[PDB]
Amino acid sequence: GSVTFPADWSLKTRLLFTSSHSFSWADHLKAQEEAQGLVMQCRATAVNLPHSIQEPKLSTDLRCAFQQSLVHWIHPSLPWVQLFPRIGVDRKMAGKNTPWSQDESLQQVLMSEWALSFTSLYNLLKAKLCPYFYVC
Amino acid sequence: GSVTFPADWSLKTRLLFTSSHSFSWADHLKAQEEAQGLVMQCRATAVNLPHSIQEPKLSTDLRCAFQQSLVHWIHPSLPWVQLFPRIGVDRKMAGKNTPWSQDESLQQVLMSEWALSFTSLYNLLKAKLCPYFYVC
Amino acid sequence: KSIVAAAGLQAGLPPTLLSPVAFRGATMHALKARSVFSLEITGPIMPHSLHSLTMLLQSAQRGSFSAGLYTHEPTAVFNTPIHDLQNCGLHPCTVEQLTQVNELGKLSLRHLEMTDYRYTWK
Amino acid sequence: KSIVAAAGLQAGLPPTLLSPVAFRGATMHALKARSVFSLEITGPIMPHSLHSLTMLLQSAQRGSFSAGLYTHEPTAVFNTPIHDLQNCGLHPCTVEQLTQVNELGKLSLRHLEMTDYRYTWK
Repeated sequence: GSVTFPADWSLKTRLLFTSSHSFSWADHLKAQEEAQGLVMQCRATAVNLPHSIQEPKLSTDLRCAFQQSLVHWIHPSLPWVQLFPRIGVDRKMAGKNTPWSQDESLQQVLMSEWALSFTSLYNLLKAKLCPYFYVC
Repeated sequence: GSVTFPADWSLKTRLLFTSSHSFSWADHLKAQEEAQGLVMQCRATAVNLPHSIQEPKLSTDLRCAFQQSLVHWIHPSLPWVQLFPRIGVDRKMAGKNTPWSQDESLQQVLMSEWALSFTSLYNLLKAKLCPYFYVC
Repeated sequence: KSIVAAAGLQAGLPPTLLSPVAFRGATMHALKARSVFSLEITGPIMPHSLHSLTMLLQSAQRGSFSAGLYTHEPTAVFNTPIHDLQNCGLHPCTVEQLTQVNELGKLSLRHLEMTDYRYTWK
Repeated sequence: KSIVAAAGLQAGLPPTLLSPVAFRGATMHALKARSVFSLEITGPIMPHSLHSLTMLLQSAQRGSFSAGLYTHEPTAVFNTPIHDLQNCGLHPCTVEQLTQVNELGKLSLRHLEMTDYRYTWK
């Protein structure tokens, strides 16, 4: 049994963890825990949990770290359009309100904003302030 | 002459600074300066500049602090719609592509996302992790 | 049921949220700065941004500059008097300034002048 | 001129950007977690998220759990071998893990099992 699994650089789309013990600790998160998780993620705080926990439901650090681990950043913010899987999806992209398909000035505005975001992301990557990023 | 001006809680819309000396230091910001400013803002870093600067154009801290000071967060991200002045602004809101005006499921989706953002913002405010916020 | 307009130009648009720190669903934005000597900054200006800008310009301009502030009128009455913030994510000087007693009433600053490291607001 | 499709369902929509840290124009998002014992997490899963989740579950489950990973096929070839990151904003354990040599080729993990604090990937 190896200590760590090999690094995988592929993009998963669904995870299913099964265990004999209870996963109920990761449910009914309080408002304080969610706020602390978001703030910790934005401020890059490292959390070192003990070797073993016997009362997960009473551990605030574990739940805050969970909320921190469930945070990522995506540039295009269109809540009514699916955006992560872009290759080989058309059933989930069918029958949606897309004004950018016909209007052209709107498309140019979106393109300019995307170019600025891409340039900023690359500049962050160059200064070693960002490990990696995906363009889909 | 008082040391500090009284606190103003109104929302300005344009600022014009005039001075005898040159403002050219706040121009042609390099990529590194912008990236550092964004990272500093996201990580809440306090910058204490010296009492006086004689070569502003060669001060990286000043320009990084400028880029940090020019950052704020807005929930609705619709690049083709004006969003800050919402009271008494109809000339700039005329003739725009608004699909949410007629479609109803899209409006419900936008409302749900807005409700979640509002709840998260209030929860952050309660835990003293956010000083204030405006709802327009 | 009256937050969202049901008829007009802003029909269906949810209210705008502004904040100095990140929250769920936030979108990082930036203010436009342009120098002509004069410097112009446009966009939604919140008090911490103005205080930080004054703090920077005090050192950069060697304590000598003048500022002309354009205000959004329907938010001028927020100055009406009403009477551990280290982790709020603000500079300690800004926290000290904002923890004061509101002196203005229904009135907002229209001109700020700084000469020889002294403030004479108009 | 071929990044943006000019005909089809995704006509005019610019490419999606994913990142573990904030950037200009970013929008904070969250993954959906739901427990049924079993725990389900859906959304775009990046390697640091998976590593942090494994680190948390190791302590929470006392080093005994099994994981089933569903992969996006067109991104499986990224494992092809190619041969001061303290401020990148990642846990030091994650930085140590990601600074390794790619062993897999055109292949991605499909089943991960941890028994008695030992990893036996399938």
